[PDB]
Amino acid sequence: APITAYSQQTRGLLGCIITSLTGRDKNQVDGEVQVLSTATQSFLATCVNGVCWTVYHGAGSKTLAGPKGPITQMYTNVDQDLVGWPAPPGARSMTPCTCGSSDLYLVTRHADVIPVRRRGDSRGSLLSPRPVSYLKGSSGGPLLCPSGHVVGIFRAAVCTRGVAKAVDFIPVESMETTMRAS
Amino acid sequence: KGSVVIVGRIILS
Ligand SMILES: COc1ccc2c(O[C@@H]3C[C@H]4C(=O)N[C@]5(C(=O)NS(=O)(=O)C6(C)CC6)C[C@H]5CC/C=C/C/C=C/[C@H](NC(=O)c5ccn(C)n5)C(=O)N4C3)cc(OC(C)C)nc2c1C
Ligand code: NA
Repeated sequence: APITAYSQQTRGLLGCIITSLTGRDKNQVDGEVQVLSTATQSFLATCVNGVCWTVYHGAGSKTLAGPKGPITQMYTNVDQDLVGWPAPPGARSMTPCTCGSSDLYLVTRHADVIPVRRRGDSRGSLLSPRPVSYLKGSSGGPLLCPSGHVVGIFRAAVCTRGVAKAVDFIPVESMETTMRAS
Repeated sequence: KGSVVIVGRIILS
């Protein structure tokens, strides 16, 4: 009570680079949320129903390093800024949110879980404003119901003068819409 | 041009 989270680092800088080049990652994967990195950027992926979902503005068209080699995206939708890869073995897959609660939580890359009030299909307000610097690198992180089901993934921050009052996210309905058209 | 790489994970309770 309530939802809590913690992070575990699995890779160093040099291992990251090499894995980027071979596309081979033999590590045990675990957790609901993966911490991801490219040469220039870090961000998050949320595993929902066997797909690891993240933002296009983080991952572009890239493969994900995997045990059998690089994994090709099974879903790429650029205009909604959503991509997904079939979830590697061991990723804990979450449940889409049904009930419709407007009381949400955003899980950041620092594994903080922060209260968000849903204001619309794709938007929610931070109950406490945070500096933009604190949210950076959290795109792809989950927005959750109090029960722990996923309502969407973090896309962009609404901010002024380095302070974010609200967040824009990709609703889990956009994901199945992609799983429809694709 | 490299792959995206999982460098960590977050465990939810
Ligand atoms: C309304 O839909 C949107 C909204 C924003 C998008 C986008 O935003 C681009 C990318 C996105 C962004 O930075 N998202 C965040 C982020 O952390 N990205 S990240 O992890 O650091 C990263 C870098 C490695 C991926 C969550 C924000 C944290 C703090 C970042 C603080 C400063 C930036 C403010 C900006 N906010 C907005 O642009 C905004 C807020 C509300 N509206 C209407 N627009 C914003 O959040 N972003 C600009 C990129 C993109 O790229 C695609 C075209 C491929 N598509 C977007 C789409 C579709
Ligand atoms: Na925490």
